[PDB]
Amino acid sequence: TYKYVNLREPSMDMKSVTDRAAQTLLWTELIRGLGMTLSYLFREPATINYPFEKGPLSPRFRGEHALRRYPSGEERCIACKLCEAVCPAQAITIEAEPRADGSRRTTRYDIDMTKCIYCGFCQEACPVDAIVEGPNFEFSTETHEELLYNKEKLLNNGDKWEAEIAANIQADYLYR
Amino acid sequence: SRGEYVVAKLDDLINWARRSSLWPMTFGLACCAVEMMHMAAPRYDMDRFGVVFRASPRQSDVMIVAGTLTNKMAPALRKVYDQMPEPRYVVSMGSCANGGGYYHYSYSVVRGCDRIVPVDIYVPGCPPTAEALLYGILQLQKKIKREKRLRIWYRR
Amino acid sequence: EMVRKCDPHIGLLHRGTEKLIEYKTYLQALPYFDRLDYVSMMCNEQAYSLAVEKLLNIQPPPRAQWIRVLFGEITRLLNHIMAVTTHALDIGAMTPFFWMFEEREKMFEFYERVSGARMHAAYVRPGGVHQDLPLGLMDDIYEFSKNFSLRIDELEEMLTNNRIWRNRTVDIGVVTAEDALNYGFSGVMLRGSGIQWDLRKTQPYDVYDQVEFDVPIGSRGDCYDRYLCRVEEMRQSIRIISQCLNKMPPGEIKVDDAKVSPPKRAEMKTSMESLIHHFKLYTEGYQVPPGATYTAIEAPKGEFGVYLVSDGSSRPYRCKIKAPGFAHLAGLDKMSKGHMLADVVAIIGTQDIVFGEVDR
Amino acid sequence: MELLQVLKRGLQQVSGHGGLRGYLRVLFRANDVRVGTLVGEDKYGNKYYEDNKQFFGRHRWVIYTTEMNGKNTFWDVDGSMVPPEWHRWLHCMTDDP
Amino acid sequence: MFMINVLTLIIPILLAVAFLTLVERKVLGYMQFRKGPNVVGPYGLLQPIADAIKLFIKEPLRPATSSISMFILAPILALTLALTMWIPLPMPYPLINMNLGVLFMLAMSSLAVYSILWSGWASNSKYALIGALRAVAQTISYEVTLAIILLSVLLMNGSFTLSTLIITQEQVWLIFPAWPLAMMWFISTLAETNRAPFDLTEGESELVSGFNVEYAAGPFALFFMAEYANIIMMNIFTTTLFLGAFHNPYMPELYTINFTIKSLLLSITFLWIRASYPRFRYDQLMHLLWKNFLPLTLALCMWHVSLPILLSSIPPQT
Amino acid sequence: VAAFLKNVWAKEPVLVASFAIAGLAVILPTLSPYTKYSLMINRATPYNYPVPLRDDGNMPDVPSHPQDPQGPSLEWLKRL
Amino acid sequence: MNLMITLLTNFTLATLLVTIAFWLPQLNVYSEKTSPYECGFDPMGSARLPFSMKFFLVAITFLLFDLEIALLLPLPWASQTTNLNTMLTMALLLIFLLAVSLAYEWTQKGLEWTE
Amino acid sequence: MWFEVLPGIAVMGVCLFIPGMATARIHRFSNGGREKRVAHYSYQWYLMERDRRVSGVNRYYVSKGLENID
Amino acid sequence: ASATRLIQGLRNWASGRDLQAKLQLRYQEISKRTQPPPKLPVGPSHRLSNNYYCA
Ligand SMILES: CCCCCCCCCCCCCCCCCC(=O)OC[C@H](COP(=O)([O-])OCC[N+](C)(C)C)OC(=O)CCCCCCCCCCCCCCCCC
Ligand SMILES: CCCCCCCCCCCCCCCCCC(=O)OC[C@H](COP(=O)(O)OCCN)OC(=O)CCCCCCCCCCCCCCCCC
Ligand SMILES: CCCCCCCCCCCCCCCCCC(=O)OC[C@H](COP(=O)(O)OCCN)OC(=O)CCCCCCCCCCCCCCCCC
Ligand SMILES: CCCCCCCCCCCCCCCCCC(=O)OC[C@H](COP(=O)(O)OCCN)OC(=O)CCCCCCCCCCCCCCCCC
Ligand code: SF4
Ligand code: SF4
Ligand code: SF4
Repeated sequence: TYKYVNLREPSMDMKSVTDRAAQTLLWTELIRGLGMTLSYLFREPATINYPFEKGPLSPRFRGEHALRRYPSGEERCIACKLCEAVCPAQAITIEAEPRADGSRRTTRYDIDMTKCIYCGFCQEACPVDAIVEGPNFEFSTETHEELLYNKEKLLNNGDKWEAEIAANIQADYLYR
Repeated sequence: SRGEYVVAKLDDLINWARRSSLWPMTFGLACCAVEMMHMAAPRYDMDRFGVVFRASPRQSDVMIVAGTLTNKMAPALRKVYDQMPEPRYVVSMGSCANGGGYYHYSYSVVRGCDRIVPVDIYVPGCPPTAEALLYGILQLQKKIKREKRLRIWYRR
Repeated sequence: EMVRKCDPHIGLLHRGTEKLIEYKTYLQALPYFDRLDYVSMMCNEQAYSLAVEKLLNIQPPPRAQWIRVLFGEITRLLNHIMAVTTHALDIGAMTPFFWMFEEREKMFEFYERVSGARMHAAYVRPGGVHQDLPLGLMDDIYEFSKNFSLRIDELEEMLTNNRIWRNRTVDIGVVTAEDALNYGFSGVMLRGSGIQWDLRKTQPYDVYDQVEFDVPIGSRGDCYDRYLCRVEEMRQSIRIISQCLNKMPPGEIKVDDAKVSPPKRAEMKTSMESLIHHFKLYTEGYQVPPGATYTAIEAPKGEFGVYLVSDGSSRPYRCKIKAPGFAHLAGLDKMSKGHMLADVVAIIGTQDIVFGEVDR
Repeated sequence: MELLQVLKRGLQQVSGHGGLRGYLRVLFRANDVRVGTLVGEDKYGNKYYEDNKQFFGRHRWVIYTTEMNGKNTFWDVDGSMVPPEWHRWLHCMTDDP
Repeated sequence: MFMINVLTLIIPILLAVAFLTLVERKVLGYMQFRKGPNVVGPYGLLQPIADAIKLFIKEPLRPATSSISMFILAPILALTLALTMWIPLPMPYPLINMNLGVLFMLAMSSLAVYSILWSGWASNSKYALIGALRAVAQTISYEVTLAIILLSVLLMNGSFTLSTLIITQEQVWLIFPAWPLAMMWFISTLAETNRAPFDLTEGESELVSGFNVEYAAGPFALFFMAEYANIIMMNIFTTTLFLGAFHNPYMPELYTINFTIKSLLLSITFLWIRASYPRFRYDQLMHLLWKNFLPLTLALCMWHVSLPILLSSIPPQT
Repeated sequence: VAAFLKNVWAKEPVLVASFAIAGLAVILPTLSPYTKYSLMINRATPYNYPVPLRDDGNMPDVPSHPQDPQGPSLEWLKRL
Repeated sequence: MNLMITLLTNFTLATLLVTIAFWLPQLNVYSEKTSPYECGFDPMGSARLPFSMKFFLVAITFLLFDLEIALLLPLPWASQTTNLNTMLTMALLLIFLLAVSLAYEWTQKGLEWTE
Repeated sequence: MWFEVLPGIAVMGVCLFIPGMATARIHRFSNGGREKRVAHYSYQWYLMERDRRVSGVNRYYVSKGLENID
Repeated sequence: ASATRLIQGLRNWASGRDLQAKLQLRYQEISKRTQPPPKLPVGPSHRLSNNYYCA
């Protein structure tokens, strides 16, 4: 159930002593290493041509946040604050009130994308699939406060990426 | 005029020379150093973009703060940044280098390296993918491309 | 250049993880562990999960145990690729770095397909795992593992027989066995010194007593035997991965107590008890019975332990994190007595240190 | 000999991009010369190509448009220019364009 | 018109250095299963121009603590000695035909150490001084065999003349009678030029950048191009020593193309050894060139003294 | 001496090759028939001018023309 | 004459690549960028302290073997002499004396480094 | 694939083919369509200075054969 | 996989192993990106009888 790495005594007949001395004087293993490096020289390299080719992803992928809507236009967030209660970085800040037609909807729904740890607890705690963590990951900013998303930026990410988020959730939701 | 054309083509020349020869310094801090190494890995391969490691700050262009900046290494980050020649740039990688991150309310975390160094590009993620870090580097190259150094100098 | 004293000042990545754990629930404290040993994410998840399940008096299903062992061995391949390739980078051979990070890229794709994030998964949770394996993932794990042996073979072709590599590792950083135990070394830092000890054999957890593998033991306590132990642990990790692919059971992937594991979303949205349990788990969290435990597993750096103190509430009272790298970096002071600056770099290489878990 | 077949494959990649001018176009805009099965095009001009003989990562690419939303993207191509219906297929989230 | 001859020597061997940076990065890329630079030009052919323009428009950064006269005088001497070791090299006719050109090459090999040496000392930093004295610990190891190997290879030539070393190898390559001297000379030229596995001065992982850890861009380019000029010059010198080609006196271009492709194969061999090996500890360097190469080199020196006497094969000095 | 020779070839083969090459270089020029031709070629190479002598009358071996039958000949160099 | 022109040209466009490197870019000098580099933190003491040489006996012996290649160097010329047994004997005696010196420095552990 | 290194090497080869070939041409331009007269030894320099004297135009590469004598 | 048999043979000679049997580049043999919808099994306590929580 155990093995001894490096416990081989070298043979001491004239054949193997001459082989080790030719290895010392004629550098067998150094030519072996050069042969392996030359063997990787003649290969097709694994470099994809980004930004024209994209690395492979799964429909489970956790990128930029987005608030979804029902297939009626009504947004799914009903202000229940499970996503900010489960959020391990406390990046989510929610404040709500009953709106003009008496519905439990949010007024403030902020996700600080510089606190957020992209772990997808908010999308798996959300009981109505409102907040999801979408497939975009190329959303770098030149300014720090552009990564402080309010409700309007999250709703625009939802209305931007819904045609892809709906298909990822459609391919994935049976595992949840 | 003629001189506007001269300084415009010289700006395009020096912006090309500075965006297609970015030499980042070997500077990781935390988990994001692993994904910065994967941005150097043979799949994504920074080196094809002219983006190659130089170990000393004197011989490097952009400082990728990749990881968590604590209170104990904030002056080390600042003196590394100061010992970079101008033009020097900063790419912020990961949530802790952006805004404090997962350790935001900690007693010993500098809440973002924008408190310490001037930051050009913010790359978001915990960690951002190496594809997203390469996106941030290409957006830094786009930011260098539209600089107007000699055009403003000829117009000042 | 003969080194007389090393003083490793650390705390440059100390972020106060285990005080932030005191103010968050157990599910909110789980993604701190991915960020301790940032090349051994699911191993730290598995250690914290075994600690919380030990305090909760519950156990995972069989499939979640085999998933934990399969991805812990994928994690062991990740960590020993990182160890060997950065050690050869620090000695000077920067080539198998690039050769083995393609394989490490493909195992990050396995993490991305199983959990959605490439590095920090938050996947191995107290109660099993979060989400079941997607279809065709095990076939691609097989297609990876069938070919990874030649990658280890060509790494070993480049470095093991090489005389420049043997000149940098063989008389360097010798650790005697009694000073290995008396410094709290663990894992390969014991096994390079010839000590017959491995936590997956002596204190067996989830289904490691049901798999068959061999525990590589060194003979001279140096950097070269620890190198060979890491390479052979990659070999035996491929062996355990083959045994886990062949012997995967069907069934569920969470413990079927819904007062610990969250219920499924297809039955959270239909049942009332399941909605109440979903609510109270993702807001309050499960109450852990009070008491302390020290749960230590064989992370690929060594004994990784969580000393977890619970006080009856849904938050940890205290969570001490024993990392292998802390005691190993304490032993760096002895190991660098009688070497040089070009050997202290190789000793920092042979002590596989990741400073998140060293620093918390 | 198969070396002349390599030179023929090079010449038919030259002839495949619409002549030498289009070959120089895709070379200096892509740093990539290979031809592919033109799967699709969006409402902007992004040409989406397959080649299932290439290895997994080179097998689906996009040649971006030259003018999207009023920006001259002939050289300033951006990875975020892909619309979300093709962002599944390009990032290999699906087999279906 | 001789000034035109000097300029047509020294400008193409700066452009050869420039495109050697591209060749180095792409061959190092494909040997490491990645690609090299291929974005900046057509398959990377314009990357060296950007790498060259970028360094002469970046801030020069003379340090505070530096001895500024020596700090600026060291890369000047580096690039000067990088250029002036090409002038006796027969291509098939050298720029400056010296009777004693081999000892000129050896003396300017010895003088080039003061570039690294005064640069590491003058930039008053600690890693710079460590690299500057590891340059001493490397130079006292390679110079104490670099003379005897080069002495023994000229005992079959007849003189210290590089131009006669083409007439000498008209029948056979000189790597056939002196392949131990050749495979030891090649390692001594590896250790001479601070190329891997003998980097040890610009040691990226022991030191930060070693002797030029303070040299920011502009003064840093004249060590980078000096090192690459030394490797191209040194592979050309090794080609002239051991792999000499056919010289048609009416067609010098046959010899020029032939030793050009041979010296390119030797430079690719430098890049291919750099992409495969770990790096020495610099005592194991000193316990190599003194304890392994020097006794065998003295034995081969006795052999190549006594062997032309033994076989009546003493070469002419004329 | 033989077991020690295999032992030192197993320990320090570089030194065995060094002493072997040095020993051959010492002893083997005393075992060559060609070593005479080395010094003969060296003393048969006319660097300086072969200064003529005044013919007093009695020098039958000193020639009067460079193509005379008498004098030192280098046909052994052409044949070898 | 041509050698001095070549050396002056090489020195000239070595120092013409330095004066277009200092006088071309834009400088922003302040008293932290020109500080000594010691990996982010301050150097504990100056670099002008005695940096002790451990390879010192080998460093002296370099000077006594560097004279040997001032003695052994005319061997391509000294083979052209007409006193060849004596030349061969003195040549192999000088390489043998170098080898006896190296063997004595071997056995007295002088090529080994201190500490 | 690998053959993309073959352009850059070629350019470096061009940059190593330019100097030596050029000086060959230069040694045939300023020396009358022939090689440059090699004076490694002082006797060769005396013959070369004799050629410079007998040429009549103070150039050593101007040759005078049997047409110069009567 | 498109490496010609001269380069393929030189590459196998230089490595010393058979490389086309074990390629580190992935091709058509890997799983489909679009998978069929699954049916995950329920645990042991998904029962309507003899399933009290206290036991
Ligand atoms: C110029 C064109 C190319 C030339 C050929 C070279 C191409 C290949 C290059 C490969 C990459 C090398 C990179 C650097 C490697 C550095 C390490 C290294 O190799 O160190 C040297 C190594 C060092 O070995 P080591 O490191 O194991 O040292 C052993 C030390 N002890 C024992 C104390 C542990 O080998 C040598 O020193 C060998 C030198 C050359 C030997 C030549 C012998 C010729 C034959 C002599 C006669 C033998 C028979 C006896 C007489 C018979 C008479 C009939
Ligand atoms: C009055 C008239 C004179 C006025 C003064 C100007 C003098 C000449 C200055 C040089 C030429 C000016 C133009 C510079 C480039 C401007 C155009 C440009 O930037 O085009 C962009 C394009 C690269 O696009 P990119 O975004 O990188 O592509 C991504 C890949 N999909 O770019 C390209 O495709 C090619 C870019 C080429 C850059 C220039 C070529 C290199 C410089 C050579 C000359 C200078 C150096 C000489 C030698 C010095 C020593 C080495
Ligand atoms: C001994 C041999 C030494 C050889 C050294 C050089 C080796 C490499 C040679 C060059 C190889 C090809 C390089 C091509 C680069 C890309 C050219 C190009 O197309 O640039 C486009 C750029 C922008 O064009 P624009 O009009 O803005 O495009 C918008 C279109 N809607 O437009 C521009 O940037 C403006 C035009 C710039 C053109 C620069 C081309 C390269 C010049 C390199 C200098 C050397 C020239 C030859 C010297 C040796 C021979 C004398
Ligand atoms: C006749 C011609 C002139 C011969 C003398 C001149 C030779 C010139 C060549 C250069 C020699 C320079 C260096 C010589 C050093 C010899 C002493 C030596 O190294 O002894 C120690 C060595 C064992 O090494 P160790 O103790 O381990 O060293 C510490 C590092 N590990 O111990 C050994 O390795 C054993 C050394 C002694 C026995 C060597 C036997 C070699 C036999 C080869 C065939 C015969 C060749 C003829 C020469 C006579 C040999 C006895
Ligand atoms: S992904 Fe995690 S850190 Fe980010 S908002 Fe959601 S719960 Fe919070
Ligand atoms: S996003 Fe979901 S979990 Fe958060 S408050 Fe809205 S409905 Fe509740
Ligand atoms: S932002 Fe997060 S994942 Fe990234 S380095 Fe920081 S702690 Fe690690």
